[PDB]
Amino acid sequence: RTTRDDLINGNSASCADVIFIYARGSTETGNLGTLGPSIASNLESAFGKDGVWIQGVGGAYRATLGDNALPRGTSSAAIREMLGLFQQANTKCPDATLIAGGYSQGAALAAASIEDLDSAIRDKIAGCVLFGYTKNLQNRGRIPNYPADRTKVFCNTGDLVCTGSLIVAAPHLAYGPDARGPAPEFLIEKVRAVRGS
Repeated sequence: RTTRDDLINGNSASCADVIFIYARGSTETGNLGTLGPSIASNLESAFGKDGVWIQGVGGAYRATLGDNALPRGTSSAAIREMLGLFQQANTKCPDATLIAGGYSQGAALAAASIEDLDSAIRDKIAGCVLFGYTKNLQNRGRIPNYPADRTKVFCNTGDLVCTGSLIVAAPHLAYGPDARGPAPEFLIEKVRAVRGS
């Protein structure tokens, strides 16, 4: 449901082919929040339950609303937590293809983490989806040090956080349809582009 720790719980001897790491929005529950479960169900349909590990960013990432105002759009502790998960994935399953995503503060977190990541691990992330990307204007719709072709940003018209503000308006809470269709579609396509099928 809203909590998935497939990577942490998973057996190193039976690694999934695809590992998805996702960061939730502010004040959201579990480690997947409102959008993560919809993406997860679709990835499982495409790769099979044993074919993909779903891992939310929990631990030190508290998804505190106030942290949106910090320099990177999230806390240093949260960035350290997500970096640790990518590092755990790389060590536990070196042959797995990675994919990632985040919503709101989680999108800023995914961007900051990917920016700081060792290039060798970052290069294994086949695609990343960002919803209501809080640093969209500041970063010009990109994740620093990560290719544009592997990035997909979902920013609704009227969602003030995509336009340099930190005000939460109704469009910021309307990413449900994207999480159910285009977001997983993009992730599946990017994984197949490199793994084949």
